[PDB]
Amino acid sequence: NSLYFVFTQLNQKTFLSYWLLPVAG
Amino acid sequence: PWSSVLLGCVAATYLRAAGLLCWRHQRLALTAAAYGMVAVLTQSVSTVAGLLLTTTIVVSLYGLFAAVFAAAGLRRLAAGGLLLTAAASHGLFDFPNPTIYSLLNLGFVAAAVLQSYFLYIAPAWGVNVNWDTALWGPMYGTAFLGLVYGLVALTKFDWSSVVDAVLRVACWFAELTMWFWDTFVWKFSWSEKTRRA
Amino acid sequence: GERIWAWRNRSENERWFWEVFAWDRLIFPILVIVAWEYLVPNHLVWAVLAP
Amino acid sequence: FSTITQPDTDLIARQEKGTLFWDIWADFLVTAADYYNVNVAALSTIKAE
Amino acid sequence: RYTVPFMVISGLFWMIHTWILDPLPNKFRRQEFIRYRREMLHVASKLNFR
Repeated sequence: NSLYFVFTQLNQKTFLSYWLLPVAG
Repeated sequence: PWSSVLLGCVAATYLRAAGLLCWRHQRLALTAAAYGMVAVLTQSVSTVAGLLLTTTIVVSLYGLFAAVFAAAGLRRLAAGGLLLTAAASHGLFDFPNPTIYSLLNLGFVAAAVLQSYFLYIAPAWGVNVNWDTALWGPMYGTAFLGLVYGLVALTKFDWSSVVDAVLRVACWFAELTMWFWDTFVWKFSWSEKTRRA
Repeated sequence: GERIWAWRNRSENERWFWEVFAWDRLIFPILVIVAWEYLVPNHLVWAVLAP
Repeated sequence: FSTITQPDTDLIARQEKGTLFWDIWADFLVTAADYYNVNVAALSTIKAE
Repeated sequence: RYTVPFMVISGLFWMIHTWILDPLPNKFRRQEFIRYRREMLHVASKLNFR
């Protein structure tokens, strides 16, 4: 409603989401 | 009853027939008049119960349009009764005081049980069902939807219980995923950011 | 310095988009979701519930 | 930098036991206050401890 | 295969520095703690009662 259709950052809590990039590359 | 299992389904539709100034009752009466004419001549979406009713209407419309529009006459009588089933479901589509449609609902569920007896024991009693797909299908389908209507109506159900069950399943799988991650992949005390530095 | 000051007052939105939004809230979630769905098997748990 | 400049095992363990002692079981001030406290001189060897 | 060995090392050392050396249960643990003498011995140096 009053918010935008935008994502939320996933690095605010962990760095572990950065592991998917080199493995998928 | 072999080829008169279709007459049993016809009796079920006759039980469906057992169950004012607005347009909806006029539409139901027009559909009943269309059933009478077809029988003598051939011889909203925001609720789960509404989903079953709409489905019933659609299926049975395709059924009539595949059999009647396209003891041999029982194959046309049992498909003429599908328009009575569609009339009953369009009546229940506005289920408008509920006491008007309560008896229609009771007749609907009782004859759905009767069809779900007759057609279900039909293959084991001698007659075959797989032969004519476009004829034999929609009666089985409307009996199925009728039974799950007597399950989704009898107990209030609604989209709220569906969303609650989906959320419970996803929540349990979420706790399983968190336990699997913390036990095997990476400890959350290692992954997260330790504060108070 | 005058031109940098002028351009810094002009932009004021693109700098926040490029310093805060563009990776962390636009590109990185897309990349990790696409990467996860490319990696994990075609399973309901691994494709929906675990992500 | 943020990962390497984080509390180690000693600092993390002194953060939960320290919380448990001086932060969780220090709620006995309300107990000892409703029964009897003097505080202040409740240090040392007042023998009312 | 790459992540389990770290969990194995951490659990193997956790058995020797947390399970055996220093436990920490919840609930009623008054009669087991001589710590509370020192804990009430430093109360005036802790945050003003509230």
